[PDB]
This record gives sequence, structure tokens and C-alpha cells, in this order.
Amino acid sequence: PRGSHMRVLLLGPPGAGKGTQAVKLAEKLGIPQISTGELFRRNIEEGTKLGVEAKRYLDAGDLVPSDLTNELVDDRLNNPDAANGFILDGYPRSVEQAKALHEMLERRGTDIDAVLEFRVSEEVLLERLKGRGRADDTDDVILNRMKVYRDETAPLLEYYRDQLKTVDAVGTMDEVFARALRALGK
Ligand SMILES: Nc1ncnc2c1ncn2[C@@H]1O[C@H](COP(=O)(O)OP(=O)(O)O)[C@@H](O)[C@H]1O
Ligand SMILES: Nc1ncnc2c1ncn2[C@@H]1O[C@H](COP(=O)(O)OP(=O)(O)O)[C@@H](O)[C@H]1O
Ligand SMILES: [Mg+2]
Repeated sequence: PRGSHMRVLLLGPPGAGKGTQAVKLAEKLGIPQISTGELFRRNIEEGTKLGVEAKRYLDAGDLVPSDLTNELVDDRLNNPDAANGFILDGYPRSVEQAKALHEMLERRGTDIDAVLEFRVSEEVLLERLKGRGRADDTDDVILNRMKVYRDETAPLLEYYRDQLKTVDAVGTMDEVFARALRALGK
């Protein structure tokens, strides 16, 4: 047994349960969870200049351009709360963001420890998103987000192939939590 100070990526399509498990893992491991969707939504609700520009992209299910997202994650990781590890939820979502992340962490003398892919069939995703009812959880937006995932984000499974663990993310919250912990060796 080696300690809990880890840097974990959760990768997976919209609805895979990433936000859900990131909160549970953050509590268990004693490290913050960081959601790029959450940070954009806060910017939007405080009406920042970033919020104003990001909203067109969030509303449509598109990714916010990478220059804005990379800068935002770089800034968040400057918080001393993230100094002994973190769980990232929804970033990186493209190979460009993965290379940008590598640079950010290298500057700070560290790197990613583990990468968990939340594997969930599309039928399950749809039922979950329809039950969630967030603003972007509509049929046309969900379709776009799925294409976004396939086109931009799914290539990360190959990029992180050496660190990747796939989790059967269909089951109870407790079931999936235990599976994610086994994947982390915890
Ligand atoms: N194991 C699970 N079983 C059933 N529903 C779940 C499970 N995990 C999460 N959910 C629910 O499904 C929806 C999507 O979960 P969420 O964690 O927001 O996914 P993501 O962050 O991957 O888009 C939420 O309404 C959430 O409460
Ligand atoms: N890494 C990212 N790069 C670009 N845009 C992002 C990123 N993360 C989140 N966003 C924007 O925020 C939206 C909501 O993200 P998220 O909360 O992660 O959705 P979900 O919880 O369903 O996985 C995304 O559809 C996108 O418009
Ligand atoms: Mg989420």
C-alpha cells in the first residue's frame, strides 16, 4: 500500500457517472475534484467575460475552444488545494488538451497517475441524461455531445493506453465506486 496522493483522470461519454464518482473518490482519497463543466457554469452564472464566450459552446454541446479551456485549468491547478493530487472530471477531452495538461503538470514537477474510462452503453447514457434534466440534456444537444465525444475525446483512450483502466460503469453508484477503487488499486 502506497498512499492516496494521486492524480486521476476520469474519461467517458456524457452521462457515464464521472461527476458522481469524482465526488465520491475525492472524499475517499482526500483530494479535490475539478470539473471543467462546473467551472464554466460558475463563470456563466457570475457573468464573467469567459462565461459570456463559453456559453454559446456549452448550450450547443460543443467543446469550448482549447485556448480558453487550457488557461482555465492551468489557473485552477494553481490553487494550493490541488498540490497533493486531484481528480479531473471532463478535462482533457481532446489530444491537444492532454498535451497541454502534460505541460502544465511537468512545470509543477508532477504528472497523471491513473486514467479511468467509464464504459457505459448508449441506451443507459440516454436514460441517465433524460433523468438528469440539466439544460444541455435535450435530444439534439445530447446527439452533438455524443459526436463530440466520439470525434475528440475517444482518441484519448489510445493516447493514455499505458495508464488506462476501463471500469464497467453500469451498476449501482456503490458498485461503480468499488470498481473504480479496484482499478486504482484501492
Ligand atoms: N451508477 C449509477 N446508476 C444510476 N444513475 C447514475 C449512476 N451514476 C450517476 N448516475 C446519474 O446519472 C446522471 C449522470 O451522472 P453524472 O455523474 O452527472 O455523469 P457525467 O458527469 O459522466 O456526465 C446523474 O443524474 C446521476 O445522478
Ligand atoms: N475539457 C473541456 N473542453 C471544452 N469544453 C468543455 C470541457 N469540459 C466541459 N466543457 C464544456 O462544458 C460542457 C459541460 O461539461 P460536463 O459538465 O463535463 O458535462 P457532463 O457532466 O454531462 O459530462 C461541455 O459540453 C462543454 O461544452
Ligand atoms: Mg458531470
